[PDB]
Amino acid sequence: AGFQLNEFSSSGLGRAYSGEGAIADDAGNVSRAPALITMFDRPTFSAGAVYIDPDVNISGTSPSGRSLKADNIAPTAWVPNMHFVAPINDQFGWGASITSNYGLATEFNDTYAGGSVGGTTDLETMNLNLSGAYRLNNAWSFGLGFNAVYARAKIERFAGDLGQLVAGQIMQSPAGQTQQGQALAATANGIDSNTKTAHLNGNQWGFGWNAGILYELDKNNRYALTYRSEVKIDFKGNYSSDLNRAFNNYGLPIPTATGGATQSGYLTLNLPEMWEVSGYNRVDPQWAIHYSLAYTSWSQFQQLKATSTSGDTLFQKHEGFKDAYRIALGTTYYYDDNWTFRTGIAFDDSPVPAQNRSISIPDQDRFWLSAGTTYAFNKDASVDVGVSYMHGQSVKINEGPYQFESEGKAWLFGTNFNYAF
Ligand SMILES: CCCCCCCCCCCC[N+](C)(C)[O-]
Repeated sequence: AGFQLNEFSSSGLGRAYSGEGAIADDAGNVSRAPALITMFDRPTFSAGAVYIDPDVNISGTSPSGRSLKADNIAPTAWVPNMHFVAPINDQFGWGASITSNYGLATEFNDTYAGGSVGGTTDLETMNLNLSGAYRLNNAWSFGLGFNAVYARAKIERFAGDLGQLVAGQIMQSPAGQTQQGQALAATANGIDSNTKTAHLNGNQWGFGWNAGILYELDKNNRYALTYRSEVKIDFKGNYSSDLNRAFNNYGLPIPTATGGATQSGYLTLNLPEMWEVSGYNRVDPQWAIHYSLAYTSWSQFQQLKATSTSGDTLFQKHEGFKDAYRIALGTTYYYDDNWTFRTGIAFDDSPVPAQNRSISIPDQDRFWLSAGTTYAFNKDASVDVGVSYMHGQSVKINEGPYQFESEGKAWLFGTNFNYAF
């Protein structure tokens, strides 16, 4: 799922996020579907956090006989969540919440070899939704939400061995047979591994809305169709490139050189839209079943091109992602007043068209398996605890002169606190 994450609740995690938009057993879900609010008698609160601990790795060798082995580049994270749904009147009621739909954090060492294309890339995301719902007849329920999306990103690449490859390349030719090519090559074979090759950094707020639909057969069965729009973040950050201002103009496909001087960069982060369709079926007094099919247009994520005050290009990477689907199915078992339990499986096809593959966004079809429990205290309180094992598919990624190979697994763990009036 590119750099998109759906950890909005701990009860959600427990069921590998299925039926979401059709399950309102906690305020956690109104975030997915605005229409879910029309399902709450009383004011409900809930806030928790998801503990993400990935295990991605890179392996490989550089033409410079160097090691491209990038061990565990994915850092543990904490994605917390806060929700609040509350009735206004029998046909109307609003809600609010703080969630994070997107995120990314891959980091190698400044002395990595494939460091040209792998060094440090982070993305902090925080969606603030304020949705309102309107019931209609005994089955339909429309919902709408507004979103302010704060982001903090900081890209940073360094020169790995390219200077050495760059050098050899020159000398390996006629150029090398000249005090200049010999000089032009000496300059190149000098570049230490940790020479900041590019630094983009800036934070901004983005805006988007999201509508919802709810149609039910009765208090036990329903289906949903939701829509979360695209979000075009226009940053205004800082650009720094320690490469002398001489490497400039030869058109070497190298990120503009400032000379270590911080210039004023511009970037546009495109957060893909999401459509989703899920259903919920309680077939017994204890059993229930939910499933969903999501489609995210990663088509909208084409590149990341930086640009100066006067409009000239500094940094630029082609993503050319494409759309993709997520699929999920799970069950909820209502034991007694107290105990509740969940399980689930899911599968999402990566949007990265194998070829545009990149070691900074080591993505690979992911597989979810989750289990969780809930324990209500008295019809007004209840704590959530969820866990999920995620695994991917080893891919081959040819970038720059280099060729890598990344495999990755991740284990999840959330716990939310519920309260009502
Ligand atoms: C001046 C803005 C500087 C921030 C640059 C934006 C970085 C967004 C990171 C998310 C995309 C991840 N990727 C493809 C670059 O690895």
